[PDB]
Amino acid sequence: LIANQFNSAIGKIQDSLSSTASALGKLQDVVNQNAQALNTLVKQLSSN
Amino acid sequence: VKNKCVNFNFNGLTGTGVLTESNKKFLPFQQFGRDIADTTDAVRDPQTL
Ligand SMILES: *[C@@H]1O[C@H](CO)[C@@H](O)[C@H](O)[C@H]1NC(C)=O
Repeated sequence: LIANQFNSAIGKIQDSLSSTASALGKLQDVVNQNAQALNTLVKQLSSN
Repeated sequence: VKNKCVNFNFNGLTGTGVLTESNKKFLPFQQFGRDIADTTDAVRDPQTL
């Protein structure tokens, strides 16, 4: 019973991670933040 | 000269870099191209279109 429950729960975790993109947000935003910062720096080259 | 970076000056706009062929369809009165950093990305030769 424990083995079957563990295997089914691992399958459910696989389904959730393959179907929910926002479950990675807490990482992606970080990159975005950095990118955003970089973009701002680039934009500061347009100021007079 | 192509395939080598040289100090270019097109219509007063000066700089240094390689002048390579482009496939970007520039509309009739396109003269200069600007990137996100406001730097020159493409230029149109005043002699050859
Ligand atoms: C200037 O050069 C372009 C191409 O190099 C040519 O088509 C044009 O006839 C030239 N103009 C004169 C006045 O020679």
